[PDB]
Amino acid sequence: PLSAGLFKSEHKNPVPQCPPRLHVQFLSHVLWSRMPNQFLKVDVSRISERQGWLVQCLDPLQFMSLHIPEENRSV
Amino acid sequence: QPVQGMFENFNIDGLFFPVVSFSAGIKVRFLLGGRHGEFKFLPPPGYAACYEAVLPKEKLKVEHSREYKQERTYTRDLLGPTVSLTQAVPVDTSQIVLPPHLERIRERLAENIHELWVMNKIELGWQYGPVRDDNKRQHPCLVEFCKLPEQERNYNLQMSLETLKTLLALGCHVGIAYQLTSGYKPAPMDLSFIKLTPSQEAMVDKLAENAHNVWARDRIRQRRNPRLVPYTLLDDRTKKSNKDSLREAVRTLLGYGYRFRIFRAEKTYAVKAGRWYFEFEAVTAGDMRVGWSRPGCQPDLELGSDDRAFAFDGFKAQRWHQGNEHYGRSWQAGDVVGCMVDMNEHTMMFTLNGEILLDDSGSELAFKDFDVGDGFIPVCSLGVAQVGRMNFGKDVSTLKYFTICGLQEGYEPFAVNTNRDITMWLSKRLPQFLQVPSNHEHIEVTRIDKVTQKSFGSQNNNTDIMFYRLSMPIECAXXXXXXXXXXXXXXXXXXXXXXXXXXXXDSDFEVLMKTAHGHLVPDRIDKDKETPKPEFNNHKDYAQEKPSRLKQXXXXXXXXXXXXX
Repeated sequence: PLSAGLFKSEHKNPVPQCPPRLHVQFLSHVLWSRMPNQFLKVDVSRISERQGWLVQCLDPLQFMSLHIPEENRSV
Repeated sequence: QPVQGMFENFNIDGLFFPVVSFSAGIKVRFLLGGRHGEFKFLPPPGYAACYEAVLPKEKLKVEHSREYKQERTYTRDLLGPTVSLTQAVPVDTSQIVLPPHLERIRERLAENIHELWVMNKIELGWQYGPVRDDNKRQHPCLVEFCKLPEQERNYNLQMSLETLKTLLALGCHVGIAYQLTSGYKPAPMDLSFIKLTPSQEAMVDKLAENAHNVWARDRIRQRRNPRLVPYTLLDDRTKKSNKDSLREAVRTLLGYGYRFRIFRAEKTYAVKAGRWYFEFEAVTAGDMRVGWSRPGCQPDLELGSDDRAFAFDGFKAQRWHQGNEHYGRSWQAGDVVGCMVDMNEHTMMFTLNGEILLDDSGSELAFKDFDVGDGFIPVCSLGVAQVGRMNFGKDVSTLKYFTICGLQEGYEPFAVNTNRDITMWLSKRLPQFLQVPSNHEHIEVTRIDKVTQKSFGSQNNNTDIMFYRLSMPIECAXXXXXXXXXXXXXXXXXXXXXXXXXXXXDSDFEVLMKTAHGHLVPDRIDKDKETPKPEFNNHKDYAQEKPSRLKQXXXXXXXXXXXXX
């Protein structure tokens, strides 16, 4: 029945209140990304054969990703 | 056998390409034609392939679509933004009238081109005859201008007029200032004597460009030809052939006399005491700055603009702070520069290939009497088409100019007492959504509270578009999902109803006036309702609900769509 009454815990509240989480966010550019200290280390062909363009990578690599659900974003 | 799935109605704009994504434990083989690969099946009727899509005279190589995705040592070519590379029309000729005082000159140039073209055939020794063919070595245009009809005269003068018109249109007006044959004597004048000026050389070059442009625009209707590719990408042999062939005309004519990216170390490695030194190698010589920035620097402003960064540039040979002052000299392609910071006596120095830089006052140190604050981080900034390599130490065998300068004075590298390499924090390109800060200009958002509102407020001199968005989105899974935009008068607007399990986040893209009070209000009539209440000058502002979409530009159409079948 309401905007704020659909993405919160309760839904039977027909009063239009604004929780402190509802704050406007602008598409900004002041941000920093982190470069991993270990990439996948993939070699493609190193022979460049005539039977196709090869790529091969057997060494695995995993990382732990935090997930913000309210923003639906992984970091 | 094909699949039953297609991505119709998608954004046709953009440079598409084959791309594979693999995690680990994988052995994939792309298959093209020719020497690149080996076809195992047959292509669909008419569909070409990438071994033909590759540009002529170019080696086709596989490489990471994303970035310099090489698990290597510190010797990684860090590059900033890139140019378009022109990876994707003739000049207008007929827009000016034809003066009659040079119509005689134009006819004489037409007969010049005609005699040029028939002596082109006489070099091989063609014969006069009534039948038209190429392999038979015969040409019916051996007859002179008194007997040949006007239609063929017009079709031959087509070329001559086109060329002479483009010759006027380059910006310079053009006014007035044996051997055996069957009866034709082609010899207007001497040609090898006179020397053509480079101005008219470039003129005839741009003219050949124009001619091949119209020829290609006419030939694209008649598939994937090296001649079909524009003249600027043609082979140099045929280039020079056409260039000289069309320069003969002007030789005869003159004869008689008619987004930067900022990289840095991690902010936790801030230093406040001691002698620190780090190298920066620049492969190119474009716009590049290097120095030491405090742990508050902005990743979009130029390095060294505000007091939050102490930088130096080689493109202008000057140090970068609040203000600008000439300092040191510029570098070349493939140079190194070692930056030194002594925190105990608060000195900053730069050594270009061992030679320590010097300003006008004779002071070797760049900056003096700077507070320690909360530290200094090695930082660099690369503009368009730049290639750099940072070295915070940890490899003295590769620290070339470190044992030359600084080692004996008492300077040590940044990360030499270190077991694991630095994180190398860069400036990201995706413009994520950030909450409105309090210490920000031209963006002020209030909070009032009957109904609750979130009013806006701004003050500045430069206008632009913002992409405001709510914090928490609304999801629906897995029932009916329809988004209807209803105005105050009626619901006569665009209604989108396609969402299986998406999280549509409320948003408004607004243009910023001198006074903008447009806001969002959670209202209620029968269901969830948000009213984006605008004010005066509401004609280019949009208000809708969007999933994760992070693109900074200025448009309303082509918002990257798709429909699966």
